[PDB]
Amino acid sequence: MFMINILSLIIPILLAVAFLTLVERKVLGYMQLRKGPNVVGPYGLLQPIADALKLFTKEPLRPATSSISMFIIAPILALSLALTMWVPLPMPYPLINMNLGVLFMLAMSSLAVYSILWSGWASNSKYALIGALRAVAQTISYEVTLAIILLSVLLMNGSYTLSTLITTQEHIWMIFTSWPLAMMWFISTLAETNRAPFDLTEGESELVSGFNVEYAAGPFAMFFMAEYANIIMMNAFTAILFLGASHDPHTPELYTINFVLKTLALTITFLWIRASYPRFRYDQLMHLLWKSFLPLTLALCMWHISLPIMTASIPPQS
Amino acid sequence: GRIASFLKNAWAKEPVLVASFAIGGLAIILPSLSPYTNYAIRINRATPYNYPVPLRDDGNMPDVPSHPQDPQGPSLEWLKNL
Amino acid sequence: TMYIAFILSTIFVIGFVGFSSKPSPIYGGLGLIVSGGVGCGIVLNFGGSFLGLMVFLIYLGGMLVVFGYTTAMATEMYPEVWVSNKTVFGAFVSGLMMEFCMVYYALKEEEVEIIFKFNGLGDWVIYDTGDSGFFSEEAMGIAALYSYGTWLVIVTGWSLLIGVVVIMEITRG
Amino acid sequence: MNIMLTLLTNVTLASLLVLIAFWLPQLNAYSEKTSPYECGFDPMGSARLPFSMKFFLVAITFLLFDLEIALLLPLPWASQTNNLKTMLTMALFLLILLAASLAYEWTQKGLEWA
Amino acid sequence: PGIVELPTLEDLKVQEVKVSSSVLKAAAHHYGAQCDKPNKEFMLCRWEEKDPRRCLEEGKLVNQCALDFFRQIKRHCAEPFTEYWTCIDYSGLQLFRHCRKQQAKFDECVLDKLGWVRPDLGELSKVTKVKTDRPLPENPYHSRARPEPNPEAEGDLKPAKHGSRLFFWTM
Amino acid sequence: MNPIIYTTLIMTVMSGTMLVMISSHWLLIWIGFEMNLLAMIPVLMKNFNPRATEAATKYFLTQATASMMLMMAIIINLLYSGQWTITKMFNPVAMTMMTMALAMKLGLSPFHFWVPEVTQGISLQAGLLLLTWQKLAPLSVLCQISQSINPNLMLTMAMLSILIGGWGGLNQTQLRKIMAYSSIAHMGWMTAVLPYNTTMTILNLLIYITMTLAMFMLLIHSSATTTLSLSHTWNKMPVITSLMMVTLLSMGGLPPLSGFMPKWMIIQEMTKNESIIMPTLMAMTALLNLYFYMRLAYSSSLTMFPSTNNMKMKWQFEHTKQMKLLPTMIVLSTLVLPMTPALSSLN
Amino acid sequence: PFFDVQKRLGLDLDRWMTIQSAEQPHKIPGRCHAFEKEWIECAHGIGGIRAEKECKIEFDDFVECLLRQKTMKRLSAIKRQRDKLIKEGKYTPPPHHLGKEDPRP
Amino acid sequence: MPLVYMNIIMAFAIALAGLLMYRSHLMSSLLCLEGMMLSLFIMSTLIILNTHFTLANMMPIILLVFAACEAALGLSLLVMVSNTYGTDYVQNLNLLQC
Amino acid sequence: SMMKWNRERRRLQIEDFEARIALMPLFQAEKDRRVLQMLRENLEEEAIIMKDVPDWKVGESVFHTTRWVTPMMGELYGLRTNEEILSATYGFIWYT
Repeated sequence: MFMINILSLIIPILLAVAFLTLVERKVLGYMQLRKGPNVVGPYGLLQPIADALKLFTKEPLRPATSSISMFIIAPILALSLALTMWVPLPMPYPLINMNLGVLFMLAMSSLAVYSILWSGWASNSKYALIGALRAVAQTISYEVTLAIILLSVLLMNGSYTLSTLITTQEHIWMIFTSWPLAMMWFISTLAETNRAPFDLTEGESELVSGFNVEYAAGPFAMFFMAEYANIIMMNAFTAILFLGASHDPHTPELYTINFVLKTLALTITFLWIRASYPRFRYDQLMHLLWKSFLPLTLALCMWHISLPIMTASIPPQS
Repeated sequence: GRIASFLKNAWAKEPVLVASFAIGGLAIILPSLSPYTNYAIRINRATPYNYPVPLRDDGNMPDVPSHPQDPQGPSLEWLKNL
Repeated sequence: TMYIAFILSTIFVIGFVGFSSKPSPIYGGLGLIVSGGVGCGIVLNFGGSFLGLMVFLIYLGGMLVVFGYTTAMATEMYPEVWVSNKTVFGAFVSGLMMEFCMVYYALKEEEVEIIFKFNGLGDWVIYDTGDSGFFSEEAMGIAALYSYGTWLVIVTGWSLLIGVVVIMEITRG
Repeated sequence: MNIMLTLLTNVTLASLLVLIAFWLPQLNAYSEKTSPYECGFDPMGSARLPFSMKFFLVAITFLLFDLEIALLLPLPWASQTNNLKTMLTMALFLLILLAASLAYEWTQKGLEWA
Repeated sequence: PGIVELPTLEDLKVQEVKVSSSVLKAAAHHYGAQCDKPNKEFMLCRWEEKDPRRCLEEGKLVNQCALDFFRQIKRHCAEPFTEYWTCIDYSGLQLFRHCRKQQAKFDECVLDKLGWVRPDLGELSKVTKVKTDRPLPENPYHSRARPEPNPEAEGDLKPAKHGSRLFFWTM
Repeated sequence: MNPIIYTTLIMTVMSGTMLVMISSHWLLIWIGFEMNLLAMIPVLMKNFNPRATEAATKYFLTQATASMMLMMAIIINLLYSGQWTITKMFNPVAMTMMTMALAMKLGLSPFHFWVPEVTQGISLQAGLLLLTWQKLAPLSVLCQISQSINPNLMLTMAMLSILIGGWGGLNQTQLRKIMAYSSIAHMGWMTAVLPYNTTMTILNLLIYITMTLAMFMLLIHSSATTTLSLSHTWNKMPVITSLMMVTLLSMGGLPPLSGFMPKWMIIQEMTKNESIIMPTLMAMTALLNLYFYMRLAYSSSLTMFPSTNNMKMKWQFEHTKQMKLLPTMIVLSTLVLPMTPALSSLN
Repeated sequence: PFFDVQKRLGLDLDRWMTIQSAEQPHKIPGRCHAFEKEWIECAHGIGGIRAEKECKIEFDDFVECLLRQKTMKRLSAIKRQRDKLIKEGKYTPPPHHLGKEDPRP
Repeated sequence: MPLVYMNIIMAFAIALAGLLMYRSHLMSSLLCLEGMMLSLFIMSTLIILNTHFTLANMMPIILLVFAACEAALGLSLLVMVSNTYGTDYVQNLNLLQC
Repeated sequence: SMMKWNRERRRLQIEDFEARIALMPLFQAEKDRRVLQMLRENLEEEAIIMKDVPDWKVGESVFHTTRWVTPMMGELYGLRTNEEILSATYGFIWYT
């Protein structure tokens, strides 16, 4: 039955990614006085299927200068980790219940970076190398702030167990307790997924296509799916951490729905930001994350360490 | 005089650092100037992580509570009203 | 599945051979990645969830900065792989052969003494039968760093600050 | 072993997608198509040439910052101790030292590039 | 060395408490108060003998009193208790806060039919005195004889006979 | 380098050595070694030159390898004993690994190769610290574990160190390399008596530290790094070269100078333990060190070399920098032989 | 030169982690607390030279607890003999060792 | 000892041999250093967990901290060599002889 | 609000710990009886398995001390089935 659970957590996520592509296109269109995909299927509902079939029926090209092994391993690592980072998510019950699921998520994200690195390096192109170096610089800028903010907001949780987040927020969303950390975490998640004002690894208007410039057909589809799956997963993480939802143990559907709606709202805000701001310069991205967030993240880490002790509100260990 | 000019200039050019030093400064000073830090300590001691191993009764332990729930011994009534 | 730890340790040795033969540092990077992940797996299997995840996380972040430099300093017009130079391939094959020989000698011959005395039984044997209760003993011992290990905290913090200073002094010309 | 099963399933699914991608479509390859992309013109030099990092110091310090983040992770469990005074002082000491290192790097123009 | 003495299969046979963890947790608070005396004696034995084979008899008395504890529940509070532990059994954490309504029903019947009072907060964790008659073990660790210490110092100091006797140095 | 930053780095080196010499936990000893290396590398590279960078890289590589071997030995000792205290190590393999690591840190041959190169690469100011202060921590660790040290390995390392130091010193015209090889020979002399009597090792360390402080401070006061450059010092300042000749004679181990004390006491202790061939060989091999010291004394003071015309301008000016400890270090390194019975205070 | 400043000033910088028999958080005992306690109390004050030979039984027990080399050797011998017996059909594992009887709670 | 201990010790030995045997780049030597550090971490962690030395569970973290400190030292020395010579080749470190 | 909720959660955790403490003596009794029974079964089967082997004393202690030493996993489940060994060893670690 566990294999059935694995399939019921992977296939629906891939379908959600496929339709999130269409949702993003239509949202951008309607925010640009346009109409998203509207011909292929009713209201464009068949566009993702057409895109997938085109990509997987498209000839994939293997660059002559490319290192084949890494060039093929990178896409696999990207998708596998994108699908794996959903394993510990509590909705309301996690598939795999870890005492340290949060650190597992951090480690899985840190590994996913190497997909962009190796894809860029192995592509053996100047634009791909620039994209890989930009990914390196991006992960240099956000990782420390990401971990510090996550630690500070989990100091009121009592452990790194993700399921406990539901209990901690049983009377109040944790965003009412750490909204500056919430803002900084949201921006860090934007930077991490190579997303709005931080689309520097891909850089459509500056690097043609970034690290995936030499990728076509299937592998390109896998990188896109991994990117959007990471988007949805990170938005789900933001939902569980700050926007807690009521969980009736006898009717888990209530939580599931509330959770899904919050994640959808966060993804829609991701697209909203994508169609509202110009792109950063990765020098400015690193300067922001190192000189405006990091000092403030350290200060708020001090504050959230001292607060439970000074208010006698240390959360339970178990 | 000079402090007011410095702080006004600091919050006009680099407002991010002004907040961080203020928040960081409070996190060091406030815990000492609090009456609930001792309560936080007592709560941690109160939680019985390990078994309360009993001691052999020699007959000369007046305050040690040889009982299920008789009055002698420590009380958590303070935590109940916290 | 009773020898998961042994398989992971063999993969650990394989990755160590992989980045010890000195291919292009890019490839040494993934060698160290595999070794660190498999070591995290071993530590998880022995009950060290936090410690294993900690090595996994730190080395994952550290090898990234190494990769950045491999493309900036150790960048050869033709980066070499384990099957690109007879020296690198020879080192890789020699390491694999050494590992395989020692594994075979340890397995088929229960008691093996190369330098120390190794027993061929499974690693499950040495495990203890005690109950930790409502504890993560590794987590509590690690968290005792801020209560018991104040001196360790002081020295480590001073070393990290002095490390920042030393990096800035070195990379100034 | 369940986590191993999940990892195996994900890896197998990804590799199967790769296999279908590389064996379903009709393949017609020639030298010009597989040539590196340089916006329509032939590249001058190799992409494996050195690429200078203008933020090398930032990365070397990010190493130590990741170290400090590793040191700070046990904090949620450290708050469960009875020596809250010493624990709090040591945690604030580590955070103060991290802030001091950041400040030293900032003032000595280490966070700047080039 | 020697042969590890092991108790026979017969002498470690007890009527097991064949209930579930959820059942035990539901009655745990009342079980600690009512079966305090025999459980504390066994804990003192195990923590003074430091040998499981020297406290089997006390361990048997724990099960006998535990069974007697549940026998009274079955005879006076059968149905309300069954409602209580079924609610607790549902939750994966076996929480107490999701079944307070059923808990009040079980406490009310038990307070009337049996007279038991649930212990308050911080009462089952207190260190108690146990009045036993088994002698306190003289050598629980079975330690050998401590080796004789080296001779300890002497009286007052006097100058070296002829100073430092280093070659030609007379002082 | 900012003077405040330089003072902090020097204090960090000293604090690392004090952590090694003060702790009772192996982990803290390794931590002190790591701090010493971390704060020593920039001190090696205070004056930025390609040679300085090369010296720093070689020193860092060698000390890193030694620290890795030391930590492996510590981990194996913990595995076979469950102990972290600095005591009788309970595993022979761990003892051997730790001995190799500590010899590599000290520069005992055949781990001597880095010393002449790192010493030559760095300036005299850094060379003095490298050849004097950096020997304290490994020697202290060896003195704490002298009981568990395999005497054969330590004696072989000491004898090889003396032989190689003497042989290397003969072909050297750079003063820093001569000092490095002399340091290797003296480290061999110190480690020869470690299994027998550690107080003699401490006495030899103190005498060597005084002699090397005097020599390096005289070189700094003369701003000389080669035999030819030092030869000119007879014209501007004959006192400095005369004191240098006296200190070289002391380093040779010639009585009644202080350099005879350590060799004499070491031979005494080694003969008390029925070892007569090893001290005799060590005494005979010290003649090579005495040879190159004498050659330097000839080129510097005993004989006068051709100067240059521009020294006339230098004659008018007086040295501004004043090393307050130089006269005391010269006196203690030349005229302390009548004070050997003070050995007991080191007990 | 072990400058024992800790014993002089009374400070405790690292003596709290030197042994596993020392005080540990929440009184979590070491796996070989008893053996190490016996070895330390036996060899306290008599000097290292005497401790090596006199309190050698205690140290051997401590090492056996730490590494279980001899216990593993005995278990391996038992396993090998059982396998040899099964190959020749001279032995039949009992049902409680064959997963046929319910293990006691 | 268990076979996992043998494997980890062998991994440390292989990494040490690799570090002692340079080929061209200084980056690979730092890789071997980090590998040795990782092997020592795994060894110490297994030893501490197996013996339930609770208070010593913080030792591997300190080892890791000083490990990446040494790694940062190595990286800074690497950049200086590259700045001074153009390549990180270990053969450029040749001015200092004997 | 988080202060109030965290204080309530600490009280709940204390209550759960008290329940665990109340249940602990019975679990300790069952554990020691089960361990002793498994040791006895292993000794009984060993007496048959290695009766032919020369000089093999059955149940011989490996320690010099005549003190109770908690058996290792291989000393309890050494000859049990592989499924039982895997359970008793890696069950808690692998359960998620």
